[PDB]
Amino acid sequence: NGMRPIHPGEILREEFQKEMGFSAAALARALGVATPTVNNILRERGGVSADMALRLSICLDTTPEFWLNLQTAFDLRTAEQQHGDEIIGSVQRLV
Amino acid sequence: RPIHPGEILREEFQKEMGFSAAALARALGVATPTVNNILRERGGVSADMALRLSICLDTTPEFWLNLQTAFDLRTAEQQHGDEIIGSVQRLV
Amino acid sequence: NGMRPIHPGEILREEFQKEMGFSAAALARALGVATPTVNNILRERGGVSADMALRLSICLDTTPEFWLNLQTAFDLRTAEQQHGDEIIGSVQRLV
Amino acid sequence: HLKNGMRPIHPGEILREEFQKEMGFSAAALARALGVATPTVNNILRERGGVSADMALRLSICLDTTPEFWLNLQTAFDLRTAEQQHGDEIIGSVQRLVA
DNA sequence: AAATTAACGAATAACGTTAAGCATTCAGCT
DNA sequence: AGCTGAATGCTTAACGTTATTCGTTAATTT
Repeated sequence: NGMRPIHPGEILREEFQKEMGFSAAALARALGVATPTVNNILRERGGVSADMALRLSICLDTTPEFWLNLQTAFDLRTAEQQHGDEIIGSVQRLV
Repeated sequence: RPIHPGEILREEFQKEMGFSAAALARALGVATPTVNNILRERGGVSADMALRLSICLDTTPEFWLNLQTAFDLRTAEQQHGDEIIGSVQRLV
Repeated sequence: NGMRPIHPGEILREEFQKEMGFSAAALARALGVATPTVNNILRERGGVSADMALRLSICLDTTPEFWLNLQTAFDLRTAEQQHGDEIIGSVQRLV
Repeated sequence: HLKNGMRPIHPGEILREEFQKEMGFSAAALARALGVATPTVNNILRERGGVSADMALRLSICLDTTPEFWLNLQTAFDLRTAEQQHGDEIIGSVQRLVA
């Protein structure tokens, strides 16, 4: 707690895309998917699919869990920041 | 080879500790059908649930989500995996 | 500058959905379109189509220009406030 | 408060007449005046294309008019365009709501 | 004797592919 | 000695179709 809710397209576009110049359209067919599908993640609108993470790992010689792990961590502190306070009151802890 | 959402719940928490989904429902602040859907194991794991789930079970929310994403991954691995390797061309 | 930009779905969900109770799914089939198409306007992601505005006028017994006029006014002070400063510098006035 | 509609008019029609041919020169100088490339511009005089929202802000500047001017006739175009075009299909498929 | 788990059904909101709309860089005129 | 109409790429819009989440009835289970 106390840091930003970082999205996947942030660790994509400003990390990989900047080191080697990637074009969303060319990247799409490189991934075997339609352009908007790709560009919707670059638009930070998300999200990363599980089949998506699997294909990404192929291109980038990483593990598919890599692209998925930071993705889920986003939502957590997205919703934690959005409605997170509200769920705590309704839920009562168990032994 | 994969691990399901409800397999690590029903076989760990629901059976070896407490009572059934009805009481668990209002304890999690959601309706009953939402809960047993995971016990019925056909999917339905919320991201929002994990935040709620960590609370009852004194665990981290990250715990329940880590196996969740790993689920989709391993299921689809044999499922769409063959199609994925061929269609996707490697990058530098 | 001088006012905040206002989206169509704002003058929709508030003035209309709240005054007479609307439901995005039912409004969808009432408008002859798929639900997300409708709810994407309520989500204020945008945006109002020209064929759409014509459809709305039928349901709401208003003119189609009503829904379109506020649409164009939005983009105007969206872009005016976003990149608008950059536009003024690059454009040179004519007689 | 009734349809259906009649003949539309595009922005590039209201461009070449009243603005482009009268008192003025064409797309080469006009491009650089608007900060955009030539093809973007003549596409409207040729009427193949739409009127941008970003352009309307730029046109108001050159022609000492409001940006709303150019955008108002733009939507009226699409509305009137689609009015006879998809109009038959739209009236039938859409059923009026409580009002 | 009596809740309750499993099943229908609608809501919204994802993801996705498809199709259209937009500004640079080579070719054909004026 | 030019500059407008084509041809191609990018992105972003709009849309439809297809999946996950709560009410409510029905069947179950001491």
